[PDB]
Amino acid sequence: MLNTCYRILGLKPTVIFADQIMYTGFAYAARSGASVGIDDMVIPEKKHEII
Amino acid sequence: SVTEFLKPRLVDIEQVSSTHAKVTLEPLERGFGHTLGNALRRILLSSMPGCAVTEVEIDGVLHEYSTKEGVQEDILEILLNLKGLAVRVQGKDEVILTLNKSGIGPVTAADITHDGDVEIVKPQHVICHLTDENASISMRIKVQRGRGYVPASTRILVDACYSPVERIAYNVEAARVEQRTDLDKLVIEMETNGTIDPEEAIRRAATILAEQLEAFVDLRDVR
Amino acid sequence: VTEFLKPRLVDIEQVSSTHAKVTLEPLERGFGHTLGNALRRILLSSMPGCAVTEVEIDGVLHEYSTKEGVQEDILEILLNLKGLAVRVQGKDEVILTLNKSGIGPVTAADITHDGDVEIVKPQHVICHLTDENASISMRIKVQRGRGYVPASTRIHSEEDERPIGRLLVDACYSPVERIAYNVEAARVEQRTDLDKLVIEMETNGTIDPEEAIRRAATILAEQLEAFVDLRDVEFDPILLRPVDDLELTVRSANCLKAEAIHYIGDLVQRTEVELLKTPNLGKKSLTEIKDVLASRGLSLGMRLENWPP
Amino acid sequence: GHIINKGEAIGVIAAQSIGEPGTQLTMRESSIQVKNKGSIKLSNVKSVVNSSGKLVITSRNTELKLIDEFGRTKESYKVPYGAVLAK
Amino acid sequence: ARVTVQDAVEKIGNRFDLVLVAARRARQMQVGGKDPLVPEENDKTTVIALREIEEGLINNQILDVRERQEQQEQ
Amino acid sequence: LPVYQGETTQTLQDYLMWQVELTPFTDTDRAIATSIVDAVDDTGYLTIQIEDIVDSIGDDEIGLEEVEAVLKRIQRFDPVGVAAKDLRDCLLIQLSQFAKETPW
Amino acid sequence: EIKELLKLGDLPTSGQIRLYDGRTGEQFERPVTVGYMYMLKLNHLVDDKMHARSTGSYSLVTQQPLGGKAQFGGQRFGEMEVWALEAYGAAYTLQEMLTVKSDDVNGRTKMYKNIVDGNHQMEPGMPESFNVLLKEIRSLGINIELED
Amino acid sequence: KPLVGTGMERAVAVDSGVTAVAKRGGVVQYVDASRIVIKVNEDEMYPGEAGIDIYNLTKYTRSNQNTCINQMPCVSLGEPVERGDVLADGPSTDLGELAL
Amino acid sequence: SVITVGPYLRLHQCGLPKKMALELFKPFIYGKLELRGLATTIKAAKKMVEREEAVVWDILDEVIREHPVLLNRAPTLHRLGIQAFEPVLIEGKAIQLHPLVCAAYNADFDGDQMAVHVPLTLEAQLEARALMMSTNNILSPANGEPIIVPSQDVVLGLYYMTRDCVNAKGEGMVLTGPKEAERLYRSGLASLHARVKVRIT
Amino acid sequence: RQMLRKATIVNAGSSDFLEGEQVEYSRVKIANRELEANGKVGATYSRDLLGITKASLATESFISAASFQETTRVLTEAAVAGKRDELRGLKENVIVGRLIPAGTGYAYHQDRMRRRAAG
Repeated sequence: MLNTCYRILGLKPTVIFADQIMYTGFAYAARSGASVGIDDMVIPEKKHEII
Repeated sequence: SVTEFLKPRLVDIEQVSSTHAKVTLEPLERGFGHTLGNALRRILLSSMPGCAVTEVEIDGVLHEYSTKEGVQEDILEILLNLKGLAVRVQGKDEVILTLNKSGIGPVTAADITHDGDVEIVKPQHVICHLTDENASISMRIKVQRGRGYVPASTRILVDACYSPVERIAYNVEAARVEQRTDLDKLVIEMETNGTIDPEEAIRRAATILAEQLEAFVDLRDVR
Repeated sequence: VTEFLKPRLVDIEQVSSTHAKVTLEPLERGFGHTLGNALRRILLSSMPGCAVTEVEIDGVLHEYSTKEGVQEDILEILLNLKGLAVRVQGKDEVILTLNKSGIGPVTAADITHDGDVEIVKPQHVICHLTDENASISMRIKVQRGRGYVPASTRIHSEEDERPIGRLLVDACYSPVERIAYNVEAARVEQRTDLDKLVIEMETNGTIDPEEAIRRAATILAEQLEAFVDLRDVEFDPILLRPVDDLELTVRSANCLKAEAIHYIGDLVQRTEVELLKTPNLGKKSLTEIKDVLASRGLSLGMRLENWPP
Repeated sequence: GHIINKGEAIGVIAAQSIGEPGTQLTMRESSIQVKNKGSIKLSNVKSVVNSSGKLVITSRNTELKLIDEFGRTKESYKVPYGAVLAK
Repeated sequence: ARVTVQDAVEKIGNRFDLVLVAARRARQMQVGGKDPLVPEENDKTTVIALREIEEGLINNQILDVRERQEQQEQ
Repeated sequence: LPVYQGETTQTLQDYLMWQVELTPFTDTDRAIATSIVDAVDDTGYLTIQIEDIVDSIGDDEIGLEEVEAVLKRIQRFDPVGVAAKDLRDCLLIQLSQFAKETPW
Repeated sequence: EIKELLKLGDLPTSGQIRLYDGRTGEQFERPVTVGYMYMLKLNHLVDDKMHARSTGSYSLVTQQPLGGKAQFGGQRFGEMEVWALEAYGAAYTLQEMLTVKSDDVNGRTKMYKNIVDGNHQMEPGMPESFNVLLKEIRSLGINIELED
Repeated sequence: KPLVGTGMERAVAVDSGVTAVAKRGGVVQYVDASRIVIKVNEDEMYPGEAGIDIYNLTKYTRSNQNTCINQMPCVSLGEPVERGDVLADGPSTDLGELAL
Repeated sequence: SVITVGPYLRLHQCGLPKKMALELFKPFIYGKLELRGLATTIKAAKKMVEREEAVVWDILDEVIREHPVLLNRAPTLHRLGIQAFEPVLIEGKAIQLHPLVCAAYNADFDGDQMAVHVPLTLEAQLEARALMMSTNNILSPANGEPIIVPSQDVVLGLYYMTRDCVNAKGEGMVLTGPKEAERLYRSGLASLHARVKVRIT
Repeated sequence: RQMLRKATIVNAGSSDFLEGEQVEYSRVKIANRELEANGKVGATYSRDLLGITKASLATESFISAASFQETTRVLTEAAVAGKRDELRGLKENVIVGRLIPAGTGYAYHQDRMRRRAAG
């Protein structure tokens, strides 16, 4: 997306685009939470049989 | 010092058009920037008086999967265009409107019958697409009074966009008064659908918040 | 508006001496969350409290040493005094005394009590002593503030003051330090379903819940009063003395008056090659004037940007 | 987005981008599999008489190439002189 | 402040003579005797000279012509 | 290590010239100035007579009044009244500087 | 066992918990797992790392400034750095880094004067280190000089 | 003190010789911010001595790393302390446990 | 100079701490004090700067405003090891580097140190603005791919906000496009809402 | 390319009865000798590549290619042969402290080179 924006539009457009994309990403990565935990990853039950 | 707070004196507002305006403030107190921005945004977005269209009754089948029969456009796009109409009622209650035009093709807001208190901000807004022949059509729309926003799934047919706003956002920057740089500078950006000045809408929302909060101080600051 | 039915205050509850729960009247939809959030942020951002500012003691000199007869060091004494909760009256900047001897526990009750100072928790610890011949005697200065202020902020205010023996501490000026809110749906039938917000706070005992809520609401009102009316769309050179007392020998005053020379600055921001364009005064008089001008301005060295009237 | 102008030092641009990715490592004739449809393209292989119904090879420089629809090739598959043409 | 410098590059092309022209213009603008043909906006001589060049009024020819005219007018 | 530390230092006379450089003046004023502050002690009063300095210039144009000027310009530099030419007046210069408000 | 221990203190066995925003008062989705980690502060603090300089004392040999914060020193420029500079084609910046901020004695004072006066003009001259190298080469039986 | 440990911190703290422990002691008589005295019982006491042990703490002394090595006491007044029990708490220690 | 994260402070900017500032530009502060008639002597300007008056900070903000600076990582392998940015005063002791530029500098926000350089001559400032600015080194000088490419939390946030489990709240909802944020912020639908019809221009 | 220089010759070609001639130098020499005056005198050359650590030292300027590997041997060879640097390389101008002939200083360098023709 950024490469095509640079190619088609120009330098200033792709720069301001990258800036707005980074702003929106910083906002949504904090509004979404994106947590981690033990039960997040799942161990397959078939592993005990394959071993 | 003890109870002295900083009040914004720089309220310069620059606007590009009559519906878009970017307002900025001066360095405020610590933590008040985001609080005030969120409060004002939620007040002006979740509950705001204004008029809007609620439902239409077009001649044909009440179901959505209808036919064109000369309209050349699906009724879904017709309702989508009808949502983008800022009708203003001076004092009257829920009222009915209708329209009738020839087969020229350009269907605008001027085709609706003119009433006493019913007004349209832009008479060039598209209501129906380009017709194919001289066939006419009746809209039979109605408008109601309300505040805020509520979809048509729960409260019936097209939608209920009583809020006379289009988009609202707020940002907070760092600023210094004389030496300390831990001051907040609020920047509001609100695109309005029409019929209400952005600064006027901000003033109305602030007055609404004040009159909703003034009962908590129990008549403070008498003198 | 359409009958926004603004809420009211009612049913103020007091769970304990430092934990309370306040309730309001039902309000319109979409108001409880924002109201609770704004009230919490204001109560946690700027609320007037009372803390300790500076402590003096005859026994010890600095805070990096100990005292014969005490168990805990001076730093622990200061950290315990920082957490001391006490409310004060109309006048601010108060100073109390604490003197006690023995081996028993020294608490906040055995302090000289004045009519304008009230302790809310006399069971605090002041680093009790261990020896019999030990006797502590100090003075605690209690002031009031609004926000957290460290010890480095109040250094510039004391340059000739603060002798050897007085140790300053950190002040918090925040008596709540913890609060929460919750919105639910109750107490309204004859009309549409409304919502009520309850606020559970845990203060330190210095300030009252109702008073704090009223203060927060008044601050919010005063702050929002500025958005109701949207509008609005010294430095000078020190050397400004007049042209007098410049020792105009013969014709220097006449040349200054004829050329409409200003007081001081305009004559300084001139070069000799450009000064020779003036009526002939002579090299001797030029050097005589340049000496007097250099005695105060380093040989006419200056290039001013602007000139205020 | 334009051609390089005069005065720029290519030698400084070069010899710096090659050694920049310093993420390398340290301390250390019968099986023929074709991908798609192709041709032989012996590329000047000396053809000699063979025992079976094929052609023998005497040159040491042999290189094949597969042609599906155009001049584009798929692989080389260099074989020794002891190769026997099966097709 | 000026974010991106592309118009002056298109006016020069060589990407190297632009710096020399902007420097020889800003030197004069800072030392005095010249007046910015572009209305300033509380900016230093460097960005002013660069924007005047990107606007299409200052280059390696007009400056030399003006210097020769000023030297011959003495 | 070849230069070890070799920290070149201030030196007073060296300090006097650093402000000579950013004082504004002409070539003749900068020439006399180098002459004057050339001839100045660790204590700070000047070694040679002022009429001597005129003989060091060797210029008909140069005059005592001109010298009185460049000298006094650099006479209140850093620190206060330095290049004294026989203390009495050095004291008088430091008096000179501070406010009327102090008694006596 | 960890999950069973979370049940005795009235806590969720999964370990997740809902959190609100301290600036918008909105509930976050995807509940964030909170905990209590043992944190330790390192000696690498910012109070000693920072070091600035504009003009200080130089050395007698090669006339270079002191260096790594030793009595108000300054940082060092590198070979990879001048290579990177030449990659940009900044000849004037390089000359400034070679004469202005360097051992050039007859240039530092002049640059200071031009900056205080607001001239912004550079006079390169010649570094003293080249003269030191010439003298050290002439100290042996090898003649060396510069022509015109 | 840490909430998630291994148990080895106790041994690391008592073995590092960074604190002050009670050797051949039976009971404490006087406690001070920089002085500790212990009256040994007659069980572990041999004749020819008064029968008291003294420990002088280290208060705010410069270390090699320009840090501060300060010892805090544990007992308050008249506490029966056995042999091999800690008395003071060195830098980053809590009740004989390594806590940094 | 110590590196920190610049969430704000967009590409053509860098956070220069005011404690490290007012020292590098001291020869410019002296000049600005002599020009504005705030110090008749050099000694007076030095005394006013060593005391850190408010006018000193004002002059500093006025002069450093239109004056670029350049940063350089100590391990520099390629051309992008030295870049130029606009200095902005931050009340701290660590320079804030832009996240997207961190890819070029190869920093990882651990214990690191950054070198700063101030240009005095006009030609050096022009070379830093026209050649060494971050707003010009988009593509790489080795292969051609763009250097500025998001890989961090931004990518995860975009991937999360552009998704749909099966159908979130308000599936059948139809809008114009500017109403999406309006219905997401207050109530009506979530970001994971699918089958939403909108007119894109 | 940088590795491909210093081509040896087998035929005289009236250029030099020696070994160790650069490719560009020999090419300019043969282009100035053959087409101008005598084309029958052809100088056949053999381009033998050298390693980086070996081709680096093969420079006409004694200033450069000194700090790279060894300084003493290069200095002795330059003192024995008596060669001039003329400051053509980047490192030469770097050590001397002038504008390098690259980037913004390339115009200044070209002007200085053009000015050295007349005087």
